Amino acid sequence: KPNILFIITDDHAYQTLGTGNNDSPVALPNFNKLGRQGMVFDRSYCANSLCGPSRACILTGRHSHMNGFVFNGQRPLDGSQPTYPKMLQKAGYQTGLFGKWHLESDPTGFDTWEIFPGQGSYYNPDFISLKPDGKRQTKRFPGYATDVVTDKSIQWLGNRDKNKPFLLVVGHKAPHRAWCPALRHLGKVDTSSMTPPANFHDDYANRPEFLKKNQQTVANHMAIYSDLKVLKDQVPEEMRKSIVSPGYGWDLGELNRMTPEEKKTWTDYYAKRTKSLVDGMKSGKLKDPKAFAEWKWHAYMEDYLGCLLSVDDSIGRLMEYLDKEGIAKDTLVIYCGDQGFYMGEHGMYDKRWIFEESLRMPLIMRWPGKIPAGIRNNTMVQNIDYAPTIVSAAGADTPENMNTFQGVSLLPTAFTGKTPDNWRDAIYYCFYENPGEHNAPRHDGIRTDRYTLSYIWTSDEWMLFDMKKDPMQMKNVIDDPAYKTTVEQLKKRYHELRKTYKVPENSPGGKGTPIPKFDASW
Ligand SMILES: CC(=O)N[C@@H]1[C@@H](O)[C@H](O)[C@@H](CO)O[C@H]1O
Ligand SMILES: [Ca+2]
Repeated sequence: KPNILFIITDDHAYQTLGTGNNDSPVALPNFNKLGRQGMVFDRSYCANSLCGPSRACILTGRHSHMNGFVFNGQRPLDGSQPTYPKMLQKAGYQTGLFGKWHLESDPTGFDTWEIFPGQGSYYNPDFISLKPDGKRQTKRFPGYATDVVTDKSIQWLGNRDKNKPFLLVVGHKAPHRAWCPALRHLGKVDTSSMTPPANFHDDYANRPEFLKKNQQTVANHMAIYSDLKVLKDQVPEEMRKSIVSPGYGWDLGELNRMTPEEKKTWTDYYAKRTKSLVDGMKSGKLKDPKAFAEWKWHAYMEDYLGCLLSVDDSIGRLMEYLDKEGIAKDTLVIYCGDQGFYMGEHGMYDKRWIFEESLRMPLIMRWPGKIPAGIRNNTMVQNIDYAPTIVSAAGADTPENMNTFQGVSLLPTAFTGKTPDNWRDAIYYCFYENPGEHNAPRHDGIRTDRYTLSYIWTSDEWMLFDMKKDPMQMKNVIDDPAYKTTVEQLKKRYHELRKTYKVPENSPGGKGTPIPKFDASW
């Protein structure tokens, strides 16, 4: 019975996973090692690109409509339903959880837990925990969230009953907005040699009309002072009106959480960027909106990647303990980001879309002896598969537990690095957060090996992208006659998957419908 160390970041883009020569914009040595000692799944996707929905999928091995948590709303997750933590706890595991939970309800199946209230805070984080009395308390811990989460995790591991296999879930806030790096990492990231993606200035042509209404563009939807860290006090009052997108001028909340010592180190560094902005404005260069948008991009890249430096550190402190305790051969290590992120592709940030960047989520596994070390796996895997995989690896895959899952165990492919003969030809995706922050439409679809077919419910628009001929998904080929029969093929496959996954009709629902509520079912 192996231990299970499960590390889950918030908004980690696979473009920056750090496993190889093509996903390392910043060098992440410990990310690369875990790659070298294990398996990366380059074809790893989620079922709903949002933090709360994806966490519920991982937990239940079931799609959003089946597990009930379909968006980041104030409706708590049904913690009474079957979850792999509770399954493992029933198979003798000791269970622990530290950091981002974000499912509202008290975590079930976990002997220990201390989670952030909501998104959490990078600097001087608050934690919530039941007392031995079991009444929720809230305590603040000094330090940087990525460090403190690792601190608590490792401590919990050494205080563990070493005769029971453990489940430890390590949920980081990084790399999540507003992308505040640790003080020791300020300046360590140099983007001035980086070039925005080919479609940074995307005009949205040959894509559904609704995409022009998205509010997750680097150029028009970033808080200049909060996201991009600019200092208002050092910007001429005359200039503030020309640097702030309308409604996007709010302050950086983390500053209120820093101590004076901390607060100064931060402003001391970020006066450079603030000056760099003022220089590009008075010189006129930053007044061309396309230039301003690229400048925005570079700051965004600096701070996002900067955050990954302490994640990388976290990965190192956790992997070191495993080795010094001599249990790496008896520990399944799963790393993932709850879903992916736009690193400027289509001039966008965040997730929520069926487009490849946010439909993917980075997946890495290390099980020495069991999982071929150094393999990149191209099998199509989804976040609804994790729970059946954790349970199998735990010998708790009774027919009872396994039946509650819609995902497929990944051990066969994890053990060989290749696609088994009978593998799914397509996954199903569905996003429900409209109306919602960032104005993503309610939409769903399937992802096949070659294609992406999505129906946008909010705007009543279909879209097909041919990945073999268009991996940047810039030309909607639905309504191209060459793909006529393909659309027919796919549309049937689409409706078949909806029927197999027991998707309700009129879900996720178009503009005339409320965001659906579901009771958990299995
Ligand atoms: C201002 C801000 O932080 N906005 C973020 C948003 O971008 C993100 O999508 C959401 C949860 O993912 O949390 C919001 O708070
Ligand atoms: Ca997330």
